[PDB]
Formats: sequence, C-alpha cells, structure tokens
Amino acid sequence: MVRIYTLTLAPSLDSATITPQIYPEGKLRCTAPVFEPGGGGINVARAIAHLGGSATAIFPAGGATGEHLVSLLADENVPVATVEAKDWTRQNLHVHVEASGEQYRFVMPGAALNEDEFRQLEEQVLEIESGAILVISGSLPPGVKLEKLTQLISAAQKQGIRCIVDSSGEALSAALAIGNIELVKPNQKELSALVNRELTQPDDVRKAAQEIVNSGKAKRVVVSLGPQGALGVDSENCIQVVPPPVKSQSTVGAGDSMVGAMTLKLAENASLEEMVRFGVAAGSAATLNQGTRLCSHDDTQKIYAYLS
Amino acid sequence: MVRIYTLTLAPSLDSATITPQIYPEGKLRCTAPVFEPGGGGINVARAIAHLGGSATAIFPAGGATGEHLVSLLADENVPVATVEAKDWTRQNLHVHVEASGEQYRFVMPGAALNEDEFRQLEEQVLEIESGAILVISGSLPPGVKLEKLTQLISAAQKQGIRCIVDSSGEALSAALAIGNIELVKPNQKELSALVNRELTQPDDVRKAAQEIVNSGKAKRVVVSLGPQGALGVDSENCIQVVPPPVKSQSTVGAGDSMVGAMTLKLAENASLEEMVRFGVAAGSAATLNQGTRLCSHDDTQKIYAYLSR
Amino acid sequence: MVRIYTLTLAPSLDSATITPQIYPEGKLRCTAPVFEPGGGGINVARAIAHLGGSATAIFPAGGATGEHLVSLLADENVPVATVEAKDWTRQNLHVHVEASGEQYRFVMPGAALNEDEFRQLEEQVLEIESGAILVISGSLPPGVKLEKLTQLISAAQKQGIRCIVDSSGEALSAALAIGNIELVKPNQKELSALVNRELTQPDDVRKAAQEIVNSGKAKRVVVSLGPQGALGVDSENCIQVVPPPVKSQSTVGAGDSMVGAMTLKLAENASLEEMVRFGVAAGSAATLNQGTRLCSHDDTQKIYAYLS
Amino acid sequence: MVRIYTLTLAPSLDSATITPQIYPEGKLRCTAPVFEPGGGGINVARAIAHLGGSATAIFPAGGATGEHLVSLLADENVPVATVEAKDWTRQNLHVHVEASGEQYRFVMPGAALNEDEFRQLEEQVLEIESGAILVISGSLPPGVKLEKLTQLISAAQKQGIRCIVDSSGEALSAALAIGNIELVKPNQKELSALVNRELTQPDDVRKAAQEIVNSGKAKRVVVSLGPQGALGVDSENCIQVVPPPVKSQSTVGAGDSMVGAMTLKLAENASLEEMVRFGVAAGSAATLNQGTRLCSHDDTQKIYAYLSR
Ligand SMILES: Nc1ncnc2c1ncn2[C@@H]1O[C@H](COP(=O)(O)OP(=O)(O)OP(=O)(O)O)[C@@H](O)[C@H]1O
Ligand SMILES: Nc1ncnc2c1ncn2[C@@H]1O[C@H](COP(=O)(O)OP(=O)(O)OP(=O)(O)O)[C@@H](O)[C@H]1O
Ligand SMILES: Nc1ncnc2c1ncn2[C@@H]1O[C@H](COP(=O)(O)OP(=O)(O)OP(=O)(O)O)[C@@H](O)[C@H]1O
Ligand SMILES: Nc1ncnc2c1ncn2[C@@H]1O[C@H](COP(=O)(O)OP(=O)(O)OP(=O)(O)O)[C@@H](O)[C@H]1O
Ligand SMILES: Nc1ncnc2c1ncn2[C@@H]1O[C@H](COP(=O)(O)OP(=O)(O)OP(=O)(O)O)[C@@H](O)[C@H]1O
Ligand SMILES: Nc1ncnc2c1ncn2[C@@H]1O[C@H](COP(=O)(O)OP(=O)(O)OP(=O)(O)O)[C@@H](O)[C@H]1O
Ligand SMILES: Nc1ncnc2c1ncn2[C@@H]1O[C@H](COP(=O)(O)OP(=O)(O)OP(=O)(O)O)[C@@H](O)[C@H]1O
Ligand SMILES: Nc1ncnc2c1ncn2[C@@H]1O[C@H](COP(=O)(O)OP(=O)(O)OP(=O)(O)O)[C@@H](O)[C@H]1O
Ligand SMILES: [Cs+]
Ligand SMILES: [Cs+]
Ligand SMILES: [Cs+]
Ligand SMILES: [Cs+]
Ligand SMILES: [Mg+2]
Ligand SMILES: [Mg+2]
Ligand SMILES: [Mg+2]
Ligand SMILES: [Mg+2]
Ligand SMILES: [Mg+2]
Ligand SMILES: [Mg+2]
Ligand SMILES: [Mg+2]
Ligand SMILES: [Mg+2]
Repeated sequence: MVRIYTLTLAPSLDSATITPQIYPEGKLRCTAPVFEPGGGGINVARAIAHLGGSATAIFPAGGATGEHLVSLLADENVPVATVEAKDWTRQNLHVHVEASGEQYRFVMPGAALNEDEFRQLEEQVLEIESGAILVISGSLPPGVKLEKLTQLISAAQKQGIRCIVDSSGEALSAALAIGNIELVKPNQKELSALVNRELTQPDDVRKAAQEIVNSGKAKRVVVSLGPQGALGVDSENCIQVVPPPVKSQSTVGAGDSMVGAMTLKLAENASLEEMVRFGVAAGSAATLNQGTRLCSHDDTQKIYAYLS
Repeated sequence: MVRIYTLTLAPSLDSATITPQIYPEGKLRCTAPVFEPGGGGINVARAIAHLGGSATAIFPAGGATGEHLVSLLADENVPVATVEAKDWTRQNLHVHVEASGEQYRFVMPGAALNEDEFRQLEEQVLEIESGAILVISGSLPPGVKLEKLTQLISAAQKQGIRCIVDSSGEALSAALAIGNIELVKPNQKELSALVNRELTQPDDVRKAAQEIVNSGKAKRVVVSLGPQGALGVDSENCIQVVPPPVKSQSTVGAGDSMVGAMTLKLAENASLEEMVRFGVAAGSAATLNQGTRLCSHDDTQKIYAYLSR
Repeated sequence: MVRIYTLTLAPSLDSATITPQIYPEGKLRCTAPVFEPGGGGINVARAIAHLGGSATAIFPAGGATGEHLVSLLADENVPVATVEAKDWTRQNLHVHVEASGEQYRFVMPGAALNEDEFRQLEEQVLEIESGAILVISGSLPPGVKLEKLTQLISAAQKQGIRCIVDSSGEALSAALAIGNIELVKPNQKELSALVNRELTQPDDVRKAAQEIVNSGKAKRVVVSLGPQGALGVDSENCIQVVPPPVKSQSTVGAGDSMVGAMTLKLAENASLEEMVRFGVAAGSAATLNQGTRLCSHDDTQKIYAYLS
Repeated sequence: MVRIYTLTLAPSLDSATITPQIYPEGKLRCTAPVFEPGGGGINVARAIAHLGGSATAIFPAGGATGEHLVSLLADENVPVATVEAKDWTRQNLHVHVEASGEQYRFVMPGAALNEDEFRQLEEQVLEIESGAILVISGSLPPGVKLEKLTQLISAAQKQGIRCIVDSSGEALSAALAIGNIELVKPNQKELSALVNRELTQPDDVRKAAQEIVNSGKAKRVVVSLGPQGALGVDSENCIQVVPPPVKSQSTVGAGDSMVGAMTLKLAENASLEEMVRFGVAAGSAATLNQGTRLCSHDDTQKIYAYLSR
C-alpha cells in the first residue's frame, strides 16, 4: 500500500476544559485543561492511526505549545515531520458545561508563517515519493499567500504526488484552481461557497458536485451531509450513503475521521462506493463518542458492515 | 377515497411572540402574540388541508381560548367536531429571538378532561363510518386514565374505523396494546421508549419496528428519523427513504406534516413505498419554512417527484 | 388610617412552569403550570396584604382566566373590585430551568379594553372617598388612549383622591402630565426616559428627580436603583437608602413590594426617610425569596430595623 | 511615599476574541485574538499606572507566551521583576458575542510552579525594602502548597514589608493565618468562605469583617460589595461607601482597580474613609468601560470628588 502524508499549515494545541454552568459577564471557573492535537491534517493522521493505518503529519510547530503538540502525537504513535516556526503554536478552546452536557468550541486562527518556514514545509512535501498520497486539510494561516498554496499543490502533482483536499473559503477555491485533485470533501456549506451559488433544490448538491468533476478540478467529489451521510461523485458514478439510525453524541472530529477513512480506501484503490461507505462509517463512528474523541476501529468496522 | 378524522385529546391555543434577546432574570418584553391552532391531531388536519385533502378535527374546547381555537380552524376551512370542556383550552408559547434568529418552544400540558367529557369525545368517534380513517395524535391530557385510551381505540376498531396513532410515553404503549393499528409513527426516541431499550446498534431501529409488526401490534410502523428521513415496515416490506440534501429552516410541524401525508396515502390505498415517500416529502417540505408553518403543497410535490425519480 | 386602592388596567394570569434545560429549536417539555396573579397594581395590593395592611385591587377581568385570577386573589384575602371585560385576561410565562437554576420571564401585553369597560373602571375609581390613596401601576393595555389615563387621574384628584404612580413609557409621561402626583417610583431606566436624557454623571439621577419635583409633576419622587436601593426626593429633602449586603435570590416582585410598602407609609403620613427605608426594606426583602414570591412581613421588618 | 510591588503567582496571557453568535456543538469562528496581561497582582500594577502611580509586578513567566506577557507590560510602562519558569505561561479566554453584546470569560489555572521557582520568587520579594508595600493578589497555581504562601508572607513581614492580600479559598485563609496583614479585600463570596458561614443576615458582613480585625488577622478589612460599593473596617472605624447611580458597562477589572487605588492610598498613609472612597471610585470607574479596560484616572477622580462632596 502507498504511503500517506498529511499537511496542516494551521495546527493547534487545543485545550479541553470543564465548567459547571455557562453565562455571560462573570468569571467561569474552568478545570485544568487536557491538551489535544488540533488541525485538519493532524486529525486526519490521528484518525488513520485509529483505523489501523499510518500517515505522517507534516506541520509547523512553535514554542512550548508546539513541543507539547509534537509530544502528544508521539504518545499516540503518529509519525510527524515538523518545521520549527517562530510564532508559537496557537490554542483553541473546547468547553464542556457540566449542568447541560453541552460543549462550546472556540476556533481561532493558527500561528503566522513566514516565507522561509513555508519554503521548508514545501521542501518536506516534495520529499514525498511518486504515487504516495498527500492530504492537505485545514485553514490557511496568516503569512501565506493563496498562490503559494496552489504552487505547492502544482509542484506536488508534477512529481506524481496524489493530493486530497479538505478546506474552505478562498483556500479551497485556490487548491482546486489548477485541478486534477484526487479527492475533495466539502460539506454542504463549503460546496455552496465553492460553486458560488445557493443549493436549495433537491438535485442541486448532486449537480454542483458533478460540475466540479466535469470541469477537471477534482476526479472525485464527496459532499458530506452531516447526519444524511454523504454523496460521492465520479465521472461515472453518483452514490449516496446514509448512516445508520443511531443517535449522535458529539459531532467533533466527524469530518477528519471521514477523510482519514476515505484516504485509506483511496490508498487501496477501492471503488467509489466502498470509499464513501467507509468514510460515512468512520465519520458516523466518530459521532458515537463524547467530546473530541475520533472514530474507533471497531465502531467504524461495525457501521461499514451495516452499510455493505 | 374514504373520510379522514383526527382526534386531539390535548389541544392548545398557541401564542407566537417576538423578543429582541433572550437572557434570564430580567423581564423579556414580548410582542402581542399571534395565536395559532395547536395539538397533534389538529395539526395533522391542517397539513391535510395544505395537501389538498380534507379531515375533520375532533377535540375538546373550553372557554374563550377554546372559542378562538375553533374560530381559527374555521378561518382555515378545517372542519371540526368539538366537545365543550369545563377546563379552559391551554396555551403553549413559541418565542422568536430577533438577535439570533432562534426559536424557543415551551410545551405545557393540555387542559384537564373529566370522565363525562371523554365519553362525549368517544361518542363523536363512534359516529365515524366504517372504513373511515381516524388519526389519534398528541399527548394525553390530565384526567384520562391510560385504560380509557385503550378502550376508545378498541371500540373504534370494532366497527371498522381504521386507526393511525402518533403519540409518546405510556399513551403510545396503551394505544398499541389493542393491536391491529393500521399505522404508528414513532420517532426514534418514542420507539426506544415503546420497546423499552436503548437503540444503539445500526440495525436496532429496523428490528424494533419489525418486532411491532410481527407481534401484531401494528400493520405498518414508520419510524421517522429527522434529517435521515424514515424507515417504513410492513409484514412484507422494509424501506428507508432519505430526504434530499436541502437546508432545514425550522423543524416545527415536521411530524404532523408527515402524518397528514401518510394518512392521505393510506386513504388512497397506496403502497408502503409511496406512503413513506409522500410522508418524508411532506415532513421535509415543512422544514423549509420559518417558524410553525406546515408543509405546502408545491414543496411537498417537488420533493416527492425527486424521491420518485 | 386612610383606605388604599390599586388600579391595574393590564392584569394577567401568570403561569409559572419548570423545565430541565433551555435550548432553542426543540420542544421544551414544561410542568403543569402554577397560576399566580399578575399586574402592577394587583401585586402592589398583594404586597400590602403581606405587610399587614389592606388594599382593594381594581381591574378588568375576562373569561375563565379572569375568573381564576379573581379566585386566586380571594384565596389570598386580597379584596377586589372588578369590571367584566370582553377580551380574555392574558397570560405571561415564568420558566424556571432546573439544571441552571435560572428563570426566564416572558411579558406580553394585557387584554384589550373597550371604551365602555374603561368607563366602568373609571366609575369604580370615582367611588373612592376623599383622602383615600390610589396606586396606579402597570402597563397600558390596547384600546386605551393616553389622554383617558390623564383624564382619569385628573378626575380622581379633583375629588381628593391621592394618586401614586408606577409605570413606564408614554403611560408614565401622561400620568405625570397634569401633575400633583403624590408619589412616583421610576427605576433608573424609567427616570431617564421620563426626563428624556441619559443619566451618565454621578449627580444626574438626583438632579433629574429634583427637576420632576420642582416642576410640580410629583410631590415625591423615589428613584429605585436595584441593588443600590433608592434615592427619595422631596421639595426639602434628598435621601439615599442602600440595602444590607445580603445576596439577592430572585428580583421578581421587587418593585411592587417597594411600592406597596411606601404606599403604607404614605397612608401613615410617615417622613420621607421612613417611607424610603420601608420601601427598600420591602423591595430587598422580596429579593430574598426564590422565584415570584413577594416580600414577607418578618423579612421586611428585619431589614427596616437594620436601615433604622 | 513608599515603593509599591505586586506578586502574582498565577499570571496569564489572556486572549480577547470576537464571534457573532454563541451556541453549542458547532465551531464558533473567533477573530484573531488581542493579547492582554492577566493576573491579580499584574492588573493591580496596571491600575496603579492608570491612576498615576508606579508599582513593580513580580511574577513567573515561561515560554513564548510569558515573553509576550512581559513585552506587553513594558509597552504599558509597568516595571516587572520576573522568574523564568519551566511551565509555559497559561492563557485565559475572553469572548465578546456581537449579536448580544455579552462577554464570556473562561478562567483556567495558572501554569505550574516547582519548589525552586517559588523560592526564586520568594528571593525577589525579600529584596523589597522595609516599609514598602507588597500586594499579593490572584489565585494559587498548581505546585505550591498552602504552607509556602504562609511562609512567604510571614518572611516578608519579618522585615517591615507591608502586605496587602486579595485572593480566595484556602489561599486566602493561608495568607491570613500569619496575622497582621495591612489590608485584605474579600468580596462577599470570599468573606463567607473565609469565616466559613453563609452571611444571610443584614449585619453579617460587618460582624464578619470586625471579627477578622478583632482577632488580629488583618489591620484593615475592606469587604467589596459589587454595585453596593464597599464596607471598610478598622479597630477604630467602620464605614460603607456606595458608588453613584451610573450604569455599569462591564464589571471586568473592578476588583483589581479598587485594590490598586486602595494600595496608593495606603502608601500615602490615608484615612480609612479616604482609602475606601478612592477604592470604590476606582472600582466603579472601571465598570464604566467596555470589556477588560481598567479604571481611568479622570473617571476615578470624578467619582471620588462626588463621594467626597
Ligand atoms: N448562575 C448564574 N447565572 C447567570 N449569571 C450569573 C450566574 N452566576 C453569576 N452570574 C453573573 O456573574 C456576575 C458575578 O458572578 P460572581 O458571583 O461569580 O462574581 P465574579 O466576579 O464572576 O467572581 P468572583 O467571586 O471571583 O469575584 C453576576 O453579577 C451575575 O451577573
Ligand atoms: N449528526 C450526525 N449523525 C450521524 N452521522 C454524522 C452526523 N454528523 C456527521 N456525521 C458523519 O460524519 C460525516 C462527516 O461529517 P460532516 O458532513 O458534518 O462534515 P464536516 O462538516 O466537514 O465535519 P467537521 O465539522 O468535523 O469538519 C458525515 O458524512 C456522517 O457520516
Ligand atoms: N441585554 C441584557 N443581557 C443580559 N442580561 C440582561 C440584559 N438586560 C437586562 N439583563 C438582566 O436583567 C436584569 C434586569 O434588566 P432590566 O434593566 O431590563 O430590568 P427589568 O427588571 O427586567 O425591567 P424593568 O425596566 O421593567 O424594571 C439586569 O439586572 C440584568 O441582570
Ligand atoms: N432536520 C431535517 N431535515 C430534513 N427533513 C427533516 C428534518 N427533520 C424532520 N424532517 C422530516 O420530517 C419527518 C418527520 O420529522 P421527525 O422524524 O423529526 O418526527 P417528529 O420528531 O415526530 O416530529 P415532531 O417533533 O414535529 O413531532 C422526517 O422523517 C423528515 O422527513
Ligand atoms: N440538550 C440539548 N441541547 C441543545 N439542543 C438540544 C438539546 N436537546 C435537543 N436539542 C435540539 O432539539 C432538537 C430536537 O430535540 P428532541 O430530541 O427533543 O426532539 P423534539 O422534536 O424537540 O421532541 P420530540 O421527541 O417530541 O419529537 C435537536 O435537533 C436539537 O437541535
Ligand atoms: N439585586 C438587589 N439586591 C438587593 N435589593 C434589591 C435588588 N434589586 C432590587 N432590590 C430592592 O428592590 C427595590 C426595587 O427594585 P428596582 O430598583 O429594581 O425596581 P423596579 O425595576 O421597578 O422593579 P421591578 O422590575 O420588579 O418592577 C430596590 O430599591 C431595592 O430595595
Ligand atoms: N446560528 C446557529 N444557531 C444555533 N445553532 C447553530 C447555528 N449554527 C450552527 N449551529 C449548530 O452547530 C451545528 C453545526 O453548525 P455548522 O453549520 O457551523 O457546522 P460546523 O461543523 O460548526 O462548521 P463547518 O462548516 O466548519 O463544518 C449545527 O448542526 C447546529 O446544530
Ligand atoms: N455593578 C457595579 N456597579 C458599580 N460599581 C461596581 C459594580 N461592580 C463592582 N463595582 C465597583 O468595583 C468594586 C469592586 O468590585 P467587586 O465588589 O465586585 O469586587 P470583586 O468581585 O473582587 O471584583 P473582581 O470580580 O474583578 O475580582 C466595588 O466595590 C464597586 O466599587
Ligand atoms: Cs466525537
Ligand atoms: Cs416549519
Ligand atoms: Cs422574589
Ligand atoms: Cs471594564
Ligand atoms: Mg469538515
Ligand atoms: Mg461541520
Ligand atoms: Mg412527532
Ligand atoms: Mg421531534
Ligand atoms: Mg418597577
Ligand atoms: Mg426592574
Ligand atoms: Mg476580586
Ligand atoms: Mg467579582
């Protein structure tokens, strides 16, 4: 099986804390936080480890927070390839409210990258051998021009690196600008922004996904639909996969779990149907767990057997 | 096509109001409320009218609020058959918050019913002709023992009335104890309570629905699954229908819209597939509208054509 | 001691209910409500009963909800004088959320009054003997022109009825338009709207209250200041009374409790200082109780002894 | 006038961000944060600068966040004396919600301190000259036994350093076990915990404060009462000062502003009355500003002149 790498230009060291109630104005006293790795490509690599594969996370790390992020990944046996950055690795906050069981997630931008740190990141990307898979996932941090992202993807593709993209906004449009992306996973809002129109008719999501494939921007578009599962589109096929009717506990990590699973199937040269089913299995398996926990192998396997 | 009736033991006159912000402790200044008909069977009858059918809503009404409830339905050209009750028709509250666009729904019990009044409602039901359809939908109000609900449904079936049930808790178990219910529509929570186990495995919902059909409790069970659509089960068939991937504006009225649609299909002697498809079409069409608005005919048709393509 | 009456043109039959959590979109299942009398003058009369006095509540009542409102007051031994109205007595909602201990209060307008029902209400007001006290408190319902309120107050004053006013907005301005009001109790926001300017300097509240007295609109202005107590102003005196440093549990009914207490002191021809102190004692005593419960005699007495 | 120092065992580099709405489950997109100095003693020193005085903030700083904390204070011309700590300076989060204008404050513990680092902080404190003032303010970080806080304050007093304490829980009890504290500023909750009883009667707060003075634990106790101002107690005097009736915009920084003000008055050997008046003036001036902004000189002066009229 081909090697798998992920790229996260905006990683984070996330804090998970607990407080008894939520209300404005006053000080909410929060428990000592539990630190967890954060960022699109980093979580894709973690999900892949859970599913029994291996993926190397490429990312910039800065300061004590960056060192702790790398430390956490080592304890999870997730291989990494890091670039030391000047700006310190930023922190997002996950707050669990005990009285209500609700969770609040505050997502701020990643640390800045200068031109030289991005150059070093691109250097690590181009050390990846031909045929191997690269998952570019997450937001675009300050300090990086959009064209630099497109140029990185072009350079990767020129030497046979197979690129998978999961992002949003201008970053997503830019990653698809040159085209020939192997797989892209917009959710519904992300798809709507990408094709720049509202998707209000029953057939709109399918047609918008097909329009992306037909343009040559992506060979495979998997539109993820939250509890409705996903719609996968090829030049030859359109497949909708709906999760089993089991209550979601928490949706955190659903997208990254789905992406890790589909990446593994892509690495196996699986059918589109098998890929999307395994993606829905993993994304929905992720929901079965409280808080930030990612998909487990056993839950994904069980849901996949049901979908099959 | 047969006549359709609905029964709502706990109707309400609902107030819908607007306020700029929501926070505790202080007085939230709310706009003069707009009043709307409330209650399971009442809303099923309203959805049926939106879909071009006709259904008579049977319910207790009391006091000035009850009079207004009745007046509102006449304005909507929904036929009613009412029993005057001693306890005044109760009110639920729907609050739209301007700053967030969020809606809050405070659902309180229906007015009390005494034994005489329930017997009067029973009398109305038994005036329904054989072969007609009766949809019993909504909560059980104070004053009514569960054994009386069982007796009403049993009495109604004795003379060829085809009963459809949508309820929850002990009222749903009581309504199904008789058996031979034409159709029951539990959502996932209601199904879990009905079979008294958590449904945590992928096939649990289907197996639970089949268990109800196989035991003889219901001829058809449609488990509605929110954005996932519905799973319909017969002695012969099992199907899941998922709605198209369109954004839900508001979920209020989804269940009652779905039940109204399935009831119309049942009246037409439709297949299980056609019935569940029309049900999901109507339920999901309801979601396309803001606030409490029920499914519209055109939106339901558009989704159904898609599901039928 | 002189007789005391209250007038409530917009009464309500309030529902108090409990639900385990609060969140939007879904159905919040609420317990069978406990019904309680509502409306400014009605609650002033209830507070007066708690403090050991007697006040007759004048108000319109309509439908089964109106009958239950009258029924509740009878069980509280609060004497009433009612006018049967066509429009049914409206309902406000008090929601207690079990998980957080928070309470949410949704206040909607009162029922409409037609010209003839208002005429009957005015008739009951003018049956009040000279020297007796009338507390006009609460919002103005639909169907009643502002001038009708001012004309009612004028007619009352012409036959020696001593008027106390607690209201807001255009209704408050109108009640003060003719002047010679015995006592008015705006809170800070209400004062600001009345004098039509923002009160941002340390001395502004005092000066605004004094400006009302000096204009002849009111003989006594007591500006209530929430946890800061109240500032009472006369032609000869300015007195600030601050409550004791005890935690407030719920603020519901604080204003009406204060008004009932000050009304009783006014009926006793008490000093301004004694009046304001007893008002703060009752308002703050009200806060000591959870939910909607009004001031108790024993708590008010205890706080009054402290203030003295 | 004597030199003023502050000690913050649990400093922070706080992030202030903005988001349009607050709701659970979904990702809330927050703006790139503005960083601000955090911590009790640190904020006391900042308020002192706003009021025209000078105070040296002593604290542990670690990692890049600690470097930024130090850099921010230098930009504000607040003198510091720091100990480099192994554990990186922690971050609290202040979230402004645009739709409601509300602010949410998530307060997490400070970075850990080992025994060596605390001894280094102790060394800094004992370099303070006799007769100077030290304000110990804020929470106790992980890694520090309560007996070490008691020892530091005892050691500091042994050589004429005048200690002012603002803290909570066991750290406050520990800080007062020594006795002869120049000034303590509990709020109502902190006072209740300190004397270990609910303060439910009108005179309970005054009696509790007097009990602390009379036992010798503190020379002055100022119980701060939020919008009700403060009650100040001496062996000789007892006074309550209530702020003017002006609307509070935001309460963040009220306590630290009040402590900074009272500290400056203590340095000037002011009367209890003048000290508490200036304290309430500064605390209430702080409330006049949005978000985290501390008291300003002019607003504090205006309120103080009013209180002094
Ligand atoms: N359970 C609650 N629900 C809603 N608001 C609350 C709640 N608890 C506190 N608040 C709000 O927070 C403000 C202050 O709360 P609190 O008593 O915790 O003081 P604080 O300043 O946050 O903390 P501290 O005791 O450390 O000084 C109150 O004025 C109130 O507005
Ligand atoms: N409420 C849910 N119930 C069941 N499965 C879910 C639910 N939400 C997400 N999933 C599963 O997770 C997959 C991906 O989630 P989703 O479509 O929300 O993508 P996403 O918005 O990119 O995720 P994320 O917010 O984590 O980045 C879905 O296709 C589905 O399989
Ligand atoms: N916009 C708001 N956001 C959060 N809390 C608020 C807001 N407005 C008011 N509150 C809370 O409600 C309490 C009272 O608010 P408000 O000024 O509206 O007084 P009120 O008693 O509700 O109304 P009224 O002016 O009729 O007396 C405040 O002390 C505050 O805690
Ligand atoms: N979020 C949604 N998106 C799309 N369709 C929906 C959504 N929620 C409900 N529906 C549609 O409405 C039908 C019924 O809704 P649901 O399964 O939630 O039943 P319910 O809980 O009984 O409704 P209710 O709460 O109104 O009584 C669904 O099967 C589906 O067709
Ligand atoms: N504890 C909660 N916190 C936040 N939101 C919730 C919570 N519980 C339910 N909701 C919201 O309410 C919606 C539906 O909740 P629920 O399962 O109670 O169904 P319902 O339509 O309100 O009632 P029913 O079971 O009678 O059909 C959910 O989609 C969710 O958005
Ligand atoms: N948080 C509080 N703590 C202590 N006492 C209070 C508090 N709030 C109100 N009071 C007491 O109640 C009196 C009146 O309350 P307030 O100034 O809020 O008037 P109000 O806004 O007209 O009341 P309401 O909202 O009930 O109509 C105050 O003067 C004070 O004595
Ligand atoms: N404006 C809102 N009000 C209340 N709840 C919301 C709101 N927006 C989103 N939610 C809740 O958060 C969940 C996800 O919202 P959203 O569309 O932002 O997806 P997301 O996972 O947070 O972000 P993303 O697009 O990056 O995947 C929704 O299912 C809904 O329950
Ligand atoms: N809502 C308010 N209105 C007016 N002044 C206030 C208000 N809150 C606080 N203050 C002023 O600030 C001083 C200190 O505030 P407080 O009594 O709340 O102390 P604290 O709880 O220790 O503050 P903090 O939460 O910041 O640590 C008060 O004595 C008072 O002067
Ligand atoms: Cs999860
Ligand atoms: Cs709707
Ligand atoms: Cs109360
Ligand atoms: Cs502030
Ligand atoms: Mg995603
Ligand atoms: Mg998402
Ligand atoms: Mg339902
Ligand atoms: Mg539902
Ligand atoms: Mg008031
Ligand atoms: Mg008020
Ligand atoms: Mg404090
Ligand atoms: Mg405080």
